[PDB]
Amino acid sequence: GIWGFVFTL
Amino acid sequence: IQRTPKIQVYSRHPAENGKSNFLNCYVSGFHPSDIEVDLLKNGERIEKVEHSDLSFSKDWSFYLLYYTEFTPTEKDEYACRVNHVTLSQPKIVKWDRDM
Amino acid sequence: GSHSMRYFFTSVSRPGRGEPRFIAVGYVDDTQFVRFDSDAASQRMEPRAPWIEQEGPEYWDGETRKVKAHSQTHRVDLGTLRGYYNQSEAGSHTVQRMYGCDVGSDWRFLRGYHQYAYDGKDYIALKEDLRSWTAADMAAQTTKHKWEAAHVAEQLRAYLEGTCVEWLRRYLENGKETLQRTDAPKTHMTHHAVSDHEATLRCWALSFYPAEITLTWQRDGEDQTQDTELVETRPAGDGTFQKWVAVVVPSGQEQRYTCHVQHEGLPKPLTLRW
Repeated sequence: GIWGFVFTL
Repeated sequence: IQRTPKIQVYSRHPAENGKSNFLNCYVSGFHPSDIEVDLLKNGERIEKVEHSDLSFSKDWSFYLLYYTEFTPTEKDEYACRVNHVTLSQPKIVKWDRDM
Repeated sequence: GSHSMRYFFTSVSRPGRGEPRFIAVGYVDDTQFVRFDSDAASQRMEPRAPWIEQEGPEYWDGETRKVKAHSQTHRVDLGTLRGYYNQSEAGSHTVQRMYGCDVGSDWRFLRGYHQYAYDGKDYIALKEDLRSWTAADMAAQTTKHKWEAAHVAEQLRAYLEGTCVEWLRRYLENGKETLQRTDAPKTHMTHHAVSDHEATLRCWALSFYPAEITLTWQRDGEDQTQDTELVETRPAGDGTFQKWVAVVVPSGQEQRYTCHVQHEGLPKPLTLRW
């Protein structure tokens, strides 16, 4: 299962 | 950056004349990801060719597997042709059943 | 042995018109089990292994939602990075991201990682302690400060140490018939005459899984690397892998040379001789 909370650069 | 692709052409299974098999063209070590790969039968491009989903290695260089069904014979010559920004002319690698 | 779950994400911008091409793939060890392609018709995270099809619609709805959020984050990143590096809108550029976790033979957390590249070069990466960042240049250093402010590392670490390992464990169970199976290499040796004086011995390893393997040549029980050739391990296309190693020898001296094969699927290393 992939990460649920990605952040922009 | 621009890294030129390494190429291996080979069968999925041990090659025997007259027996169904798969012809692979594995392209790796390249960047950027845009690339043109064709499998050739006697110089002419094979039409139903599939390929894996784009992935990459630890050093960020991309790799792809192109493959199609084929039946090895003694007369027919098989090859893979790769074009990429790092290449002036398309690179052609002949299939050699011993490699 | 040890196991890993890793996800690979690539976004390539298309200057002339439209959103970037976005491709996401997931692996358990050397087996791809999901994909997402922005150019595909479904616009869904799709199965690429039989054992993940066991998952119900809530899984695919959740993965699809998450991978689309990844897609849009990379879209925004590409624009940000273009500003950071003062590039024009005329060119195509790439962001790559890889993350995931390793577990040991005890299936418990061993190692986690998260790294990011722009145009094929290191940009920012999580350090092995999962608490700090490695910024390759001053542009990445801005991202580092931003992410330190927003405590990104803490939430990422919760995923890599916790959620990631729990998924891997779950996948390893449901897929045990293939994921927990080691396929030992099928080996043989071929002989090729170059001239009346010189011959090539080629040592083959076929149909093995996982991809990790070592092939070495020895002469009279001592290692030999000179006059040898070793191809990169390559996918067979059916989920297994192939490799060979060749040595050039004087015709008639073939028996001096032995091929040695190490693989997880082998209780003891194999020795081949012509």
